[PDB]
Amino acid sequence: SRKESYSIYVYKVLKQVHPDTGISSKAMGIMNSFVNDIFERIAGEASRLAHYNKRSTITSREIQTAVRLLLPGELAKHAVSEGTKAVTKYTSA
Amino acid sequence: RSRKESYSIYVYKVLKQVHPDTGISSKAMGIMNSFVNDIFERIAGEASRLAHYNKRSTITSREIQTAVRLLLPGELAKHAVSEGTKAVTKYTSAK
Amino acid sequence: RDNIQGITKPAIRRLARRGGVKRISGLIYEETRGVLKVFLENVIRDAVTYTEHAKRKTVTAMDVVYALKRQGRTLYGFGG
Amino acid sequence: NIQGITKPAIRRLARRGGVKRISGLIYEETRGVLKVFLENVIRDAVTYTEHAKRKTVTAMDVVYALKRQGRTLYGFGG
Amino acid sequence: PHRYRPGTVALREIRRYQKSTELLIRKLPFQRLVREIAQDFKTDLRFQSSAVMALQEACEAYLVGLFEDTNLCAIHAKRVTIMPKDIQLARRIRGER
Amino acid sequence: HRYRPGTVALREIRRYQKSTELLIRKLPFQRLVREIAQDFKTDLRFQSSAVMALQEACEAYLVGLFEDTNLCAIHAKRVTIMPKDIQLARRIRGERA
Amino acid sequence: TRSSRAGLQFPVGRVHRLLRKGNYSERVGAGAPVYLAAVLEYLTAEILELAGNAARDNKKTRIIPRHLQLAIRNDEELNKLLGRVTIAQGGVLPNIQAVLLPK
Amino acid sequence: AKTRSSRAGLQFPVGRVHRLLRKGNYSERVGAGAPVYLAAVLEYLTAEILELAGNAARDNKKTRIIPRHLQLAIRNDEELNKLLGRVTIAQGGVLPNIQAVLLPK
DNA sequence: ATCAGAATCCCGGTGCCGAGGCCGCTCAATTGGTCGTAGACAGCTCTAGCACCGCTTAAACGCACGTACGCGCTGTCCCCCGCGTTTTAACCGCCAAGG
DNA sequence: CCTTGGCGGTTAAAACGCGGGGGACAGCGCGTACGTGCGTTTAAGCGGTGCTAGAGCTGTCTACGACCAATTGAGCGGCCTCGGCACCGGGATTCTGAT
Repeated sequence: SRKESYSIYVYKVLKQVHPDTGISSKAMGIMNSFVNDIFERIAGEASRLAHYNKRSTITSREIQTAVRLLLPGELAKHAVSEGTKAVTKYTSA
Repeated sequence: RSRKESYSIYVYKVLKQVHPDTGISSKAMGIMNSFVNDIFERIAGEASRLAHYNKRSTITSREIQTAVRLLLPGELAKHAVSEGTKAVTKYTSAK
Repeated sequence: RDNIQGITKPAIRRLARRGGVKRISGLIYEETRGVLKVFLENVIRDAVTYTEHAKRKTVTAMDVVYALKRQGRTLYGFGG
Repeated sequence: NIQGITKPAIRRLARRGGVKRISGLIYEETRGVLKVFLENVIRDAVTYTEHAKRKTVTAMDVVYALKRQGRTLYGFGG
Repeated sequence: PHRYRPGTVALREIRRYQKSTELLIRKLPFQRLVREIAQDFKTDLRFQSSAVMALQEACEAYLVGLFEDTNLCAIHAKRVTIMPKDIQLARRIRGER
Repeated sequence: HRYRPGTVALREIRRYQKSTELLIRKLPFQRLVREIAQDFKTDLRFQSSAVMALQEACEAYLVGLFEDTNLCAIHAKRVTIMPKDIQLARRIRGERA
Repeated sequence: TRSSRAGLQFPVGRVHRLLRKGNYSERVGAGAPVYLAAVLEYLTAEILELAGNAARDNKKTRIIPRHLQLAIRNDEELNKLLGRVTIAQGGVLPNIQAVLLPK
Repeated sequence: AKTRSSRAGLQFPVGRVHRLLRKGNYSERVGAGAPVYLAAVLEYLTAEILELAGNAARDNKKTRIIPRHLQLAIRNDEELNKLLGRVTIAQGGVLPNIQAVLLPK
């Protein structure tokens, strides 16, 4: 029925990364399940942090420290830098 | 000033029903409080993910029951389901 | 009946070769069968609980994937 | 520095687990693994402190860092 | 058409089956085992094809990881053959029963 | 007089099996934890129960790793533990990629 | 009060308030907090009774964390549950392998 | 620019993520900067996986990406293998890992 | 085996402190109502799972078959440990501070 | 009214010499277990058939949960007592090395 998916977004990301490379539907489902699992993990960790810190709202610092905690140092630093650059790009204009 | 909450009195009560002639160090009382909070939040998270996957935003007794069925081991799960069903029935029966 | 022995000895041989085993003993197969049976029991029980709470008597792919997700052996490609 | 985990300390830690004979190169591996674990746990705790905007690491932060690492500890009102 | 000492045929099969990725446990016997196990628990159970395939692939991955751990235990013990005690130690360290 | 090796360690194992007090003394582990933390921040401090929890966790993890190492050595038909045993335990645990 | 209306030491109001604050769903059923409170009460009761068993094993009336950890580790189910969870001042069971006993 | 995705300059949709968070049962209120940061993190993680997947594919000279490439890429990299050591990819297999003593002498 | 000789299992004493006794306080758990929606009940709909055989074909079967790395049995060599030993410095007391 | 350490004083702990002998360490009998094949025995699976209740969605109403404001009594804040289990020291268990 009305079952949404992220196949088109993954296709566009692949095109912007590899202009002449494809992928299989089974790999598409694998990526969808990976995204779902990581999303669930991040949502749970954000929920626990918010419940500890008594925050009624979510800001960028929460997800920043979440990235610092889950991913290792180099990957966490790169992801934090990318997200901060995106936030600055949106906010500046 | 901060009035932090504690399960001290309830844990002391429960130990007294299971053992009147048994003291409990504050360390043990804190361990019991932590265990209670951990199990409660475990079952609550299981119910939350069940509500997520089932496309239903209501946690009735069924959601907590299936959460306990998933969480606790077989014999323990059966015992907990029996006791929780009895508790739910007696709660719904009265005012 | 006898489905525990359904996984044939050469099938376990191929599984070991994928794992990286050169020399295989004869009692390895029975222990591997027991491990497989126990893990299947756990995952099947979790998926059955998932489908029972949904009030669906058919075990769906999402139910099994979520059961594997909760067990720490999350598997992909099949929804959930 | 790393000698804070002394030879008797490593001996006692090993004997707690039932080890009978310990080699002279065991100390280095033990100290390295303990350093890795301490770096990870202290990294999580310091990240918690940075998130908290506070100045001192709290017991709750250590306990929940251990829980995130999968090493939950009782006795401290977590 | 030749038979060698133990191992080169083993190396050939290892190379073939690491080059190949398709399911090693056969689908029909595995699904039969799944149905036998599920019969003891609940009646009127219908399994989706993707669900059974997920069971099969997850079990294959767990078994292959356990085999890797068993090989590590044996080789670290300066041993080539794997014994049920090797699997017992591997599962003891892994933590899943 | 001089006893034979091996029995003493069993005796202290039996005796310490009845006690639960933290093994590592306070100040050296304290300094080690704080010099490791100095790589994360300057002039940072822990809580008292935080330090004790860190000590408990470090003791538990090290004791578990030592039990894994001893099991690996014994299963390898060895009694004295070697760093390779710790490497095998870590690899089976999955931390080392 | 709703504490004793469910026949449990743990009140419904505290547990239902925790459920509401946790946002585990849009709405929480009437029996859900009672179910959770009953499960928690039974679990802590069995923990404490095995703690008393460990206490009489150690020939002490008052529960020390050593008694709690012995309670956790003797029982197969609880050791399975709280195996990854350690207890401050807890310890471990009396475990002696026969391979190392002297001849 | 009308949609917030064009303002943020990212690829993943902010709106569907916001809808999932609304139907998420984890928070009553959500900030206006968190979805963009989360989308950036998800995109970076997907790119990190896909770069090594493409590396494996170009090593094998295969255009289509099969789950074998995904599993090999996840297992080879130390960061991903440490991160995803408990994560299983369907139809993935394991790395070809031959020990020194395994080869016949 | 055999007692030695320390070393552990449980003990009377012991004194100053952890658990737990007494009584408020006090707001949040509790009250009933009145809103108000979601979901279990009722029913709906066609899809891929179902019973089943039925042939194929890569694969499973049995123990005769080599045979080599496993394990009987031991030397090897020594890496370490038992104990005393002396120096190490962490710890019992002491209250810190700062917002 | 808090947490390392400022450190005084500790008293038993860090650090290490070191022997000796049993264990680390490889070598090597040896040979029973058993790769490898490989035909025999097995029945896989790949593509089919209609069976066919039930996953899923829509209906759907209404039972049941949320919303409002009074409530009301126990929830956890303040100080004080006193014997279980830890300590000071004896005496007797329960062991085991040298014998």
